[PDB]
Amino acid sequence: LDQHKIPLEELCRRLGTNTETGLTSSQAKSHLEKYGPNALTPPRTTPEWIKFCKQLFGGFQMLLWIGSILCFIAYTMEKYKNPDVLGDNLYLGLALLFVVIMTGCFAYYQDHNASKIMDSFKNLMPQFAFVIRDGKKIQLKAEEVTVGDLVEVKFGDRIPADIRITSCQSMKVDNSSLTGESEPQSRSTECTNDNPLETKNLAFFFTNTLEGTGRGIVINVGDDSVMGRIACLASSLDSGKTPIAREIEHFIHIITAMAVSLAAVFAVISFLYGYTWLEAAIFMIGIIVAKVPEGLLATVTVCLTLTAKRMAKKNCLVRNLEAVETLGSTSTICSDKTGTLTQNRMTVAHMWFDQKIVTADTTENQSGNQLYRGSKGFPELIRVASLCSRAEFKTEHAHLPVLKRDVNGDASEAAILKFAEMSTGSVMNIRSKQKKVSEIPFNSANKYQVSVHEREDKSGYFLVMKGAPERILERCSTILIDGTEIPLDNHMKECFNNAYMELGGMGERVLGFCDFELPSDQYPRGYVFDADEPNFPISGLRFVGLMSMIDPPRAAVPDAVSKCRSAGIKVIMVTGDHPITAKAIARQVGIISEGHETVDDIAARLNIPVSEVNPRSAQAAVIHGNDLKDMNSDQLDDILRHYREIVFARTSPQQKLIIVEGVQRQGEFVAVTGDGVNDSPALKKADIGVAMGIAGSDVSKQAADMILLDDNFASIVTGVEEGRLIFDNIKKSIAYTLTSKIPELSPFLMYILFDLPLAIGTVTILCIDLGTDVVPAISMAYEGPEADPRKPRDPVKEKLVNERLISMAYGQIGVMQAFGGFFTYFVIMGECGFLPNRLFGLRKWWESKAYNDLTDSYGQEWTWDARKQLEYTCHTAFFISIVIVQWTDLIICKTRRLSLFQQGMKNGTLNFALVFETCVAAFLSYTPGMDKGLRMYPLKIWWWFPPMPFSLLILVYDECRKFLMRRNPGGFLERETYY
Amino acid sequence: TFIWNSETSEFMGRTGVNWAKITIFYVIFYTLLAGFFAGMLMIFYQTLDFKIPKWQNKDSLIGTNPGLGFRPMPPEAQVDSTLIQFKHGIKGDWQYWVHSLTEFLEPYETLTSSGQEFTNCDFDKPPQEGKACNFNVELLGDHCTKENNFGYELGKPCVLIKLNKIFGWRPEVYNSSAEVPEDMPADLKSYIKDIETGNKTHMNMVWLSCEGETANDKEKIGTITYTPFRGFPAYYYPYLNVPGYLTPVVALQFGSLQNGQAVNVECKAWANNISRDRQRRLGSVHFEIRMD
Ligand code: ALF
Repeated sequence: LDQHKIPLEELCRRLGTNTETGLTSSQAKSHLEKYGPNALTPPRTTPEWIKFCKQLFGGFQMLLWIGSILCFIAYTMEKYKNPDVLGDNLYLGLALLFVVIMTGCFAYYQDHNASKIMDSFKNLMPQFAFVIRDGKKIQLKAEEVTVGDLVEVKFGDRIPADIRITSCQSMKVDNSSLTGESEPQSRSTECTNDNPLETKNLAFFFTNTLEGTGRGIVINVGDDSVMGRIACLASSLDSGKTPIAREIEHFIHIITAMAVSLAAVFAVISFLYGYTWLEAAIFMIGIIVAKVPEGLLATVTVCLTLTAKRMAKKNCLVRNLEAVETLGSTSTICSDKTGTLTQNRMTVAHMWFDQKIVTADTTENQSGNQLYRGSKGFPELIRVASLCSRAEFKTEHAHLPVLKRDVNGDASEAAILKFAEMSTGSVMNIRSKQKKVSEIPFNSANKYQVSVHEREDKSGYFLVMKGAPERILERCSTILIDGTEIPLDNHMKECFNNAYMELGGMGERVLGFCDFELPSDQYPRGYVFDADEPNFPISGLRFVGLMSMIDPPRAAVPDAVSKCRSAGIKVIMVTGDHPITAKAIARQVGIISEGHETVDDIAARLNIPVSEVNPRSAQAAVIHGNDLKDMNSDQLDDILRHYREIVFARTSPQQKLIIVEGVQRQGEFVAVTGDGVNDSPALKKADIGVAMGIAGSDVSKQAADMILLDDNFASIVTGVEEGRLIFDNIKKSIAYTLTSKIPELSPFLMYILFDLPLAIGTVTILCIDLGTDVVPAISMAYEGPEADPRKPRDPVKEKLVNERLISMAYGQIGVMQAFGGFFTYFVIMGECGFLPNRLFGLRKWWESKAYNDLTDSYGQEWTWDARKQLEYTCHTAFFISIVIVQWTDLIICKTRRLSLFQQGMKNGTLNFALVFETCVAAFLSYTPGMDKGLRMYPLKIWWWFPPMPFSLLILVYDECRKFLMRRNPGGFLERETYY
Repeated sequence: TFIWNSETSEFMGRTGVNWAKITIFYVIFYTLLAGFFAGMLMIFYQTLDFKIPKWQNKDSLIGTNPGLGFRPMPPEAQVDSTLIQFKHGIKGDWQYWVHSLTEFLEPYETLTSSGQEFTNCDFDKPPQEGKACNFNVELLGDHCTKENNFGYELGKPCVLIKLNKIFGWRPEVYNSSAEVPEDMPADLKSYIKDIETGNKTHMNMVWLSCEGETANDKEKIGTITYTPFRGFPAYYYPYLNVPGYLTPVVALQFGSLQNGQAVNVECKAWANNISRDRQRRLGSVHFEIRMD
C-alpha cells in the first residue's frame, strides 16, 4: 500500500474520486456492492454444545464409556438368563455414566474462555459527521461510507475510515489505538517517510482527532484498515494449549497408556483361563474402574479454582482458570512502556537552575524527596512556571487529589501546573495575588506564551515567556544565577547546550523558561499592550532555566522488574515509542542493568564504526521497528538468544505478534502485559495475557487472561510465586490420588492370577475416588511453600507427572497400601472361618450359587447369602483400610523435601479433611440402609485396627527417606525417588 | 523416531549400573515388604484357635440361619449349574452320580464299622462330649444303597440332603402341632400330627420338606419318599467341630419322574429359629433333576 506516497490525483484516478464532490450516489452504490464492510467482520464462533460434547470424550472418560456400556450389557445378560435378578449392574452402569458427565462438566468449566473481543469494540465510530458526496454534507450512518468518498472530519469525531489526508489546517490526531501513546500528532498533506504508519499524510480508522478539521479520501474500510486488520487478526488468534493443560493432556496420555495396556493384557489371560463372557465382562469393569481416577480431573479444576479465589483477593482477576498457573512456567515476559510500565502521566523529572540538575519526585503517592524547595532559583522559576498564561483545573473534580484532578491544555501545560500546585501548595493564591492582563497563545511556528502580570506592589509589569529552549536561547541576553542576573556569555551558551543535550539524553522533552521586568517609566500604570503588534521587548530576555518532562514509571514497577528478573524470568520491553524514550525508561525501571551498554553506546565510547564493534561486547538492545521489519526469523532468533535485555521500540501492533511468535520459537512460554488496542494481538497470542484494570482499554481487558484491577505491577511477582506454588501443590495431589490406584487394582489382579474371592467391590471403588479421597486431594491446594523453587527449576521446567512420580505412586508407597489392605481381608476371613490355605483356589465356587454349603477351614458350611455377606464386609474393610493407610499418605505427601516435624501440620483444610475422611467412611458403614446397593456393612470395632500398622510403616519409611535425600543431596536416592 | 540411544548406554531410562541399582533396590524393598507382611500374618496366626472359629454362631456373618445342600452335585467345570442328568437303564450315564454318592457316604460305613469315638445316639440319649453321634447307612433304607446302584438304575433316583453345620448352633423345634406355622405343606403337618400322637420324643427334630418350585413343577415331580426320618434329628446339631463328625442326611426318593422332563425342587427346613426365603435361599436349597 503506497497510496500515501502517490499524489492526490493518482489516487483520485485510481478510485474515480473528486477533490470537491468525491463520488455520486450511483458510484457510492457501486463501491458498496464491490465492498461494503466498513466495520470489523464478526468472528467465526463454535457453539457451546459442540465444545462441551467434544469435552465429554477423553482418556479418562472414553474408558468409562467402555466401562459404563459393559455393565449395561452385563445387566442384560443377567436379566434374560435370570428374570428375577436385582438391579446392581444397571445402577452401577448409570453411576459410571454420571461420572462421565460430571467430570465432562468439570473440564468444561476449566476451559471457559469468555472473550468476545469483537463485541468489545463497542466504541467504533457511531454518528458519522459529514460527507461531501453529491456536493452536500450528509450526517449519514456509521457504516455506509466507502472508498473513493470524501469525508469531513472535525474535532473529536473518531476519523470515519482510513483517509489519505487531502487538506487540513492545525490538524492533530491521536493514534493512541496504534502506538499506545496519546500525545497529539500534527498531520499534514505530505508523506514524511516510506512506512505508512509514520506519515502525517495518512489518517486512520481509530483516532479521536483532537483538533484540526481535515479532508481525506477513503483508501479502505474495514478488514483492510490498520485497525480493521488488527481486530480481525486479534479475533482469529488462539494461544493454543496452556502449559498446565499440556501437562494434564500428557498426564492423561500416560495413565491411559497403562490402563488400555493392562486391560488388553487381562482380556487375554482371562479368556485363556476359562472365564465365561459374563465373568470377563464383570471383571473388565473392575480393572478399568480402579485404574482410571474418577476424581482427579475434577480435583485439579477445583484446586485451580481455590487459588484463583485466593489470588483474586489481591485485586488480580482471572478470566481463564488454567491461566492462573502459566505465570509460573513463563520465562520471557514482554511488556509495554506507556500504560503498563509507566503512569501515562507526563510529569516533570529534572530541573535546570543555577547550573544544577536535580531529580523531581514522580511517584503517584508523592513519597519523593523535596530537597529542592530551598533553592534560590525555585521561587522565581515556579512563579514563571505558574504565571505563564497557565492552564486550569476542573471544578467538578476539585475534591480529588491534585494528581487525580483533570486539566484543560496540552500534556506539557498539564505537567507544569501539577508541579506548581504540588510545590507552592495552592497556586490559586498566586492567581489571587497576581492578576492577569495579557496573554499570547501557543502558535504553530513561534509557539510561545507571552503574558503580562501586574506587579504586586502595582509599580510595573511582569513578562512571562516559555518555549523551546533553542528558540529562546537567542531571545535571552541574561541568565539568572544564584538570584543574580548575569549576562549570557560564551560559557553560558556552551553550558546551556551541555545541559540541554544532556536533558534530551534521557529522552525527557524539555522547554525553557525566561522572564523580563518591564520598566515603570516606559510602561506605567494603565499602559495598553497590543497582541497583534507587540509593544514590549521580545528578545534579549532574562533566562531562568529549563523544565523537563518524561512519562515516569509507577512505584511498584522498579521492584517488580527486579524480582521478575531474579526468578529466572527475563523481561523484554516491547513498546511503540521512539528508541530514545524507550531506552531511558528501560534503564530506569531496571530492564537494562546499570553499566550495560548496547552497540551504539559502546561504539559511541570507542568513537569507532558500530558495525566493527563485536555484538557480544554489547548486552542490551534498542532494536528499532524499521530494523525489525526487514530482518527474517534467522537473525531475530539470534538477537533473542545472544542478548538478554532487549528493548524493542517503534513497533507496530503487527510487529508485537512477530516478537511473541519469535520468542515462542525457542520453546518458551511468553507473557504479555499491556493496556491498549495495539497490544491486543500480543495478549491473545501469548500463553498468558495480563492487562491493566484502570489504565487499560476495553479491548485489552476482554482479550486478556488476567486483569490487574489495582494496576499494581508488583502483582505479577506474586502471580509468579502463586503460579509456581499451585503447580507443585497440584503435583502433590496427583502423587496422592495415584497411590490409591494399586490398592484398588490389586484385588482384581489377585482375583485372576490366583483364585481368591474378590476383596474390593467396584461400587466400593467409586466411594474412594469420588468420595473420601476428594477433600484431602482438594486440601493440597492450601499447602504452603517449602524452601524456594527459584533456583531449582526456575520456570518450572519439568513435567507434571514423570517416572519418579509413577515409581513412587504405582511403586513403593502404593504397594504398601495394597499389602495393608489385604492384611485386613485375610484377618476377617481367617477370623470368620476361611483360613488362607482354603482361600486360594476358591474363586469358582465362591461366586457360584450352585454351592449352598461351601466349607471353611473349621468344617462349617456357608450359604450363598452368608458367603456374599462376608465378602461385602471385607469389601467395606478394604475400603476403610485404604482410607486408613491414606491418612499417612496425605501427611507424607504434604511435604516433598522437608520432614514433617519441620513443616508442621498447619493446613486447616488438611486437618479437617482427615476428620472428613474418617467420618464419611464411618457414616457410610455404620448406618442402616447402605447395605442395599452400596454393599456396605457394619464392621466390628476391632476390624479398624489391622491396617493401622501399615499406616505407620509408610510414614516411617517416607520420613526416613526424606532425611536420607535431604542428606546426601543429589544422592541417587533423590535421583530416583524425588518426584 | 526410535530415539533409542543405545550407543550411549541409556536403556530407555538409565545406564547399566543405574538399572542394576534400581533393580537391587526394588528387590530388597519387596523382600522386606513381604517379610513384614508375613510377620504380621504370623502374629495374627498365633492368636487363632485352629479347632474353634474366632467368631462363632451369631457373632459371625454365618448367623443362626442354616441352609440345606443336595449332595450328588454337578460335575466339576459345571459349578454354575445345579442339574443332575442321567439316562435310566443299563446303557446309561448313571456312573458319575452313583460314584459321587458312593464317595460321599464313604465315612458313614468305614469309620462307623469301628466307631471308637462314635456313639449310638438316640432321641432320649444325649451325646457324650467330644463324641460325634453315629449315622448308620442302613438307616437310609435299602434303595439308597450302592448295591442297587444308589437307585440311578431303575429310573428312581434318590438324592441326599444335609443341613449346614453352623458352629455352636442350637436348633429349636416346635413343641406342638399348633405351634407349627402356616405355609408348611399339608403332608408335613399330617406327619407332625402322626409323630405327636405316637412317640412324643421323635417330635424333637428339624423337619424337611421338598416341593417343586414352579407351579407346574408341583405336579411334574410326583411323590417323594423320605426314606430316613422326614427331617434331620435334633441330637447332632450342637456341632462344636467334633473330630470325625458325620452330618445327618435325609435321603429323598423320586418314585415317579416323567422321562425327558425337567423338575426344579426346593427343600426347606422347618424350625422356629430358621427363616425361609425363595430369593436368598435362606433355610432352603434348590436343585434341578431331569431324567431321560
Ligand atoms: F506503550 Al504501548 F502499545 F501502549 F507501546
